[PDB]
Amino acid sequence: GFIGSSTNLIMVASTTATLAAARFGLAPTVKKNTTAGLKLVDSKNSAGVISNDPAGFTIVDVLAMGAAGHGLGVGIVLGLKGIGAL
Amino acid sequence: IEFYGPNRAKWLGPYSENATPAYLTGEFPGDYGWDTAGLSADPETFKRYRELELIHARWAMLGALGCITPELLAKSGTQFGEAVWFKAGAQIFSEGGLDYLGNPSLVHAQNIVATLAVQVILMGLVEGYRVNGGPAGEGLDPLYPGESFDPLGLADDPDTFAELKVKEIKNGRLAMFSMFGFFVQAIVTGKGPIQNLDDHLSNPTVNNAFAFATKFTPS
Amino acid sequence: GIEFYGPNRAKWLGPYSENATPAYLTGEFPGDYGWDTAGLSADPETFKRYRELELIHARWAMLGALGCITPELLAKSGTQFGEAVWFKAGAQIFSEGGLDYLGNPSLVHAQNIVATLAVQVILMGLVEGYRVNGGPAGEGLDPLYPGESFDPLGLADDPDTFAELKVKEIKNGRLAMFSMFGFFVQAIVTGKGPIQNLDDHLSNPTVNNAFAFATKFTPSA
Amino acid sequence: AIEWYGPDRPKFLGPFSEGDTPAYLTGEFPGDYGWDTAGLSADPETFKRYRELELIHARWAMLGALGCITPELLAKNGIPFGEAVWFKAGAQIFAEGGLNYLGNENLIHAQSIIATLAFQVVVMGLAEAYRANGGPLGEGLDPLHPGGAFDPLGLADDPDTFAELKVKEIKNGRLAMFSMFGFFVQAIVTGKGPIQNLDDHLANPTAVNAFAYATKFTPSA
Amino acid sequence: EASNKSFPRDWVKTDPLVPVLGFAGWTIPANIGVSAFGGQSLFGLFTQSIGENLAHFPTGPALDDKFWLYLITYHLGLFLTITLGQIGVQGRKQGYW
Ligand code: CHL
Ligand code: CHL
Ligand code: CHL
Ligand code: CLA
Ligand SMILES: CC1=C[C@H](O)CC(C)(C)[C@H]1/C=C/C(C)=C/C=C/C(C)=C/C=C/C=C(C)/C=C/C=C(C)/C=C/C1=C(C)C[C@H](O)CC1(C)C
Ligand SMILES: CC1=C[C@H](O)CC(C)(C)[C@H]1/C=C/C(C)=C/C=C/C(C)=C/C=C/C=C(C)/C=C/C=C(C)/C=C/C1=C(C)C[C@H](O)CC1(C)C
Ligand SMILES: CC1=C[C@H](O)CC(C)(C)[C@H]1/C=C/C(C)=C/C=C/C(C)=C/C=C/C=C(C)/C=C/C=C(C)/C=C/C1=C(C)C[C@H](O)CC1(C)C
Ligand SMILES: CC1=C(/C=C/C(C)=C/C=C/C(C)=C/C=C/C=C(C)/C=C/C=C(C)/C=C/C2=C(C)CCCC2(C)C)C(C)(C)CCC1
Repeated sequence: GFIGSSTNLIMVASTTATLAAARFGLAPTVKKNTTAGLKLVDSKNSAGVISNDPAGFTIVDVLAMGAAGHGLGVGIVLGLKGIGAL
Repeated sequence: IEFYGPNRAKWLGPYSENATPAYLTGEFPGDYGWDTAGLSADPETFKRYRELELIHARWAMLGALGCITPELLAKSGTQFGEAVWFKAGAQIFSEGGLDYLGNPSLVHAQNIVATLAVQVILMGLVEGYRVNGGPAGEGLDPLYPGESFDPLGLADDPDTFAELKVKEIKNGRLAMFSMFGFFVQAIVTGKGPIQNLDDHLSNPTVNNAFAFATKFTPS
Repeated sequence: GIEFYGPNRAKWLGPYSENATPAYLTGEFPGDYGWDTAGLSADPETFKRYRELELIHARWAMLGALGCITPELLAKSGTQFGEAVWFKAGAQIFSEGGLDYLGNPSLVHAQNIVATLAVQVILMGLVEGYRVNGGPAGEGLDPLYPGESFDPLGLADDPDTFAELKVKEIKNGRLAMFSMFGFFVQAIVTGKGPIQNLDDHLSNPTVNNAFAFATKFTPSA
Repeated sequence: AIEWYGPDRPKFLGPFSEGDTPAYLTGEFPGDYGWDTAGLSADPETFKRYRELELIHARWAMLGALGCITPELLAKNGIPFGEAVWFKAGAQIFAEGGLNYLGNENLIHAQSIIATLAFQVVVMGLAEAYRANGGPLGEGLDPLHPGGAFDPLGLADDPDTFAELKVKEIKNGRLAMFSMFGFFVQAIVTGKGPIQNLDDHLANPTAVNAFAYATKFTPSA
Repeated sequence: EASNKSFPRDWVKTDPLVPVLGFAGWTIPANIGVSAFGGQSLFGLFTQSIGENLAHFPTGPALDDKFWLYLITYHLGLFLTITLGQIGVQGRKQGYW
């Protein structure tokens, strides 16, 4: 089956990886941008958007990190397919 | 017996008092009064030779136990690629990798170059920390740091710490002597330490060292 | 930038070396990275004799590395020598037809190694007794950097860059000493020239490194 | 030139030895020629232990340089005892009848190397430890020249010729160490006896010298 | 520019670590075998091209040599690496971030 294959594992791993990287202060999020030197500094947030998450994780945060992790997983699976590893 | 001060363990027995140099008073571990060749008269050179001797002793203890351990374990049931220590390095280029305990899923290393590179990086960091200082201790004794080595708290009570120091350096000098013996028993025989021990304990009359006393003769 | 004298300078362990340097290596001499971990030069006169030994070793190793590289490069470029490889270049005196210098028979054409060695002993004893004492090329001079007959190009003037040239001389000399030790051990374990070993390592670097010759001097036989 | 002491003395570079001879080599010891170019003996304690080590090396080398020449010197007369070279002389222990001293069978004729080895270990440890510390013939004296029962013939008196014979002893001893190193490497490279090398050199010097064996240790690989 | 009244002589802030680290950061990755090269590397094929073109030393390389490709790509990446290395070194040393 697909659910449980290498592609699905890699994709969920990449998506949850970016999500847990943004949630636990290891990746740039809505509330924390970066400078030229990649140091996490806060943001204006340009609207203000609420969230019940203790850290402040938002629906925008999950959309952004889902898109990034989906790009990462797509690229990884099609690369491993490209070098014959998959 | 006290291993410090004026009357201590001396290398020529109960009659060596002429053979003691003036600079070997005995305020350091393992002082037997043996500098009859006189290379360690300068106190700073005495410091450098002491740290040289202690780290040679510790590395030769590790090397003696590593010379004897896989050869003894070769007869205890497990079989490696090579069991003797002087061919224990050449098991990289054998087909099928360097298995650690013989098991093919333990290490299985085929590349000696990246192995030496990773060793060079980690060993350069360890020895730079050992001489200068680093994250497991910044400024301490150059030979006996504490607080991260001996974490079990046996370095306290400085009289038994002094006894532990002289015991460490005596076991280390014995292991240095045996490492030199391992080197020459490698070059004149080609068989390992416990292999030569079985060769001696089989018949000691002819299979002593003088069985190989004519090997390096010239032509 | 990075300097090579004074209390802070370029050291042997690099950044992890501020505790590592000994007390007697204060850094007034060229090539003072603070590497005396065995304490051989703690006495200052032993240190002075070792500096003279290091610098004369350095200059002779620079000449030797250039002379080990030069006929092999000229052979791989154009020139048929007698034996361009350096550890077999001695026995060309026994090539039954002379030692041609640049491969041409019009050159020095040496056939007697005893006379060659004998005039070398005479000239070398003269020049080294001049080096330690004095002679026609300077009597009262520095025993390591004489000058005014070994600086006809005047590069020891402006002494702030003469200190830099002293450090450059000792650094190329230590690199040449390391390279001469590499030449010796490579000659012993490979049997080919250093440029032949370089062409071998450039062809297939994965097996023309040193570890293919690791089983050569085995203790079994 | 008739002195081996003082500030002006015979030196190792001859007239080239004024810029040499540093301050701690003053000529106060037998055999001072100003040769400390390496600078190994700046500390007088280090210098004292090096002098003791050099002189016991001198005594053992004068013993050795004659004990290696006398088996071939009695093989010159035609006395056959197993083998006459010194570097293959130990294997006569493992012969069919054992090592004989002069070849006549009623002599020493011992067979077991281990028993005479144990005897050598015990009596030489006792004798050398009496040499370092003291025993039944003098307890605390010179570690260099004890005398007493070591001079039964009375050459230790009149201290100027004692110093002269000290210089004679260290000169013959240094010549013996040089000869013994030459013996070692003539055994290594040529593989024949040194007196046999002398016969081969006197038979044909121009082609049979060290340069004949110059291509032996060439690493082929 | 109230400052800069003499055109300082150290207009380029030279750290000798920069060229070394750029050569290292481009060339060591330039010696990684990729199957597009047939298991060989860019820099390895470059040294091979220079070896073949050094054989006929006086005459220059041809137009269909494939030496020029390796040269130009290797130097593109190399100059970019060295340039960005100097930039980064003097941006970390100076401000700019
Ligand atoms: C009172 C008698 C007594 C004597 C004479 C010695 C003397 C010695 N102790 Mg000892 N001790 C003695 C009692 C005691 N010791 C010690 C504690 C120690 C220690 C901790 C150490 C010694 C060591 C030594 C050795 C140092 C000398 C040396 O380096 O060998 C030089 C002389 C030789 C090597 C001659 C032997 C060679 C052999 C006879 C000839 C064979 C030649 C071969 C064919 C080789 C030739 C090669 C060819 C091919 C070119 C020596 C065996 C040291 C040691 O072990 O060094 C090795 C050492 O570390 N002793 C204690 C405890 C307090 C003693 C108590 O009584
Ligand atoms: C002192 C420096 C010096 C060095 C490093 C060499 C090097 C060599 N010569 Mg050479 N020579 C040197 C001086 C002289 N040679 C000669 C004339 C010859 C002849 C005729 C021949 C040689 C040969 C050899 C080679 C011996 C083969 C061998 O055993 O390889 C194994 C060993 C090595 C590769 C390294 C050896 C170096 C050593 C272990 C470490 C360095 C220590 C120093 C040599 C000692 C210091 C010397 C002091 C006294 C100044 C060896 C590479 C032979 C040869 O090449 O034929 C095939 C040969 O036939 N030489 C003359 C008279 C003109 C010299 C006078 O200065
Ligand atoms: C200490 C001085 C001493 C020296 C220089 C030698 C030398 C030698 N013995 Mg030996 N022995 C010595 C003491 C003793 N031996 C023996 C008993 C035997 C036996 C039974 C045999 C030998 C043999 C040999 C020769 C080995 C052949 C070889 O490998 O050539 C290569 C070596 C050389 C050509 C000499 C090179 C010199 C060396 C590298 C430098 C010298 C410094 C030494 C390393 C220091 C000496 C050791 C110290 C610690 C005592 C070798 C020349 C064998 C033999 O002759 O048959 C071939 C042999 O069968 N020896 C006893 C017990 C009584 C000794 C005790 O004093
Ligand atoms: C191992 C033996 C030995 C030892 C310990 C000494 C020790 C000493 N000598 Mg003596 N000497 C020796 C052998 C030795 N010498 C020999 C064989 C010769 C004849 C060539 C001389 C000739 C000589 C003269 C003319 C003078 C001295 C002097 C000195 C003193 C200061 C020099 C110094 O630091 O040497 C330290 C030496 C060593 C630590 C020995 C190291 C041995 C190495 C391994 C030799 C390496 C060289 C090479 C590989 C082998 C020889 C090559 C070639 C020459 C054949 C010192 C007491 C001077 C002095 O003060 O008078 C008392 C002096 O004027 N010596
Ligand atoms: C004291 C004195 C005094 C007087 O005065 C003078 C004199 C005499 C000089 C002096 C003496 C000295 C001496 C004796 C020295 C010696 C030393 C040594 C032996 C060392 C070793 C040392 C040794 C050592 C370190 C060792 C080490 C080892 C090691 C790491 C390891 C190894 C190994 C192993 C196992 C594993 C594999 O399988 C292989 C190998 C890799 C192989
Ligand atoms: C620092 C320190 C510190 C601590 O404390 C301690 C220690 C560790 C001990 C120290 C270290 C040291 C070291 C490193 C040493 C090394 C050295 C060397 C390598 C040298 C060489 C050196 C080297 C050299 C001179 C060389 C030279 C050479 C030559 C001339 C050559 C010649 C030649 C040629 C051309 C070629 C031909 O065909 C032949 C011949 C003849 C062959
Ligand atoms: C002065 C100086 C100065 C500067 O500054 C620095 C320097 C350069 C370092 C220095 C130099 C030094 C030197 C030259 C050294 C050398 C030494 C030697 C050679 C010794 C031997 C030494 C040697 C010796 C004792 C030897 C001995 C011998 C012997 C016992 C032998 C025995 C024998 C015999 C009879 C015979 C039989 O069948 C066997 C045998 C058993 C074989
Ligand atoms: C409730 C909660 C939770 C959980 C949650 C979750 C589980 C979430 C998830 C989330 C997620 C899981 C998300 C995802 C997302 C995704 C996305 C957002 C996607 C996107 C996509 C895209 C954007 C695409 C793109 C593209 C394409 C189309 C093609 C190719 C190219 C590219 C790749 C670009 C917790 C922890 C339990 C607890 C508390 C709270």
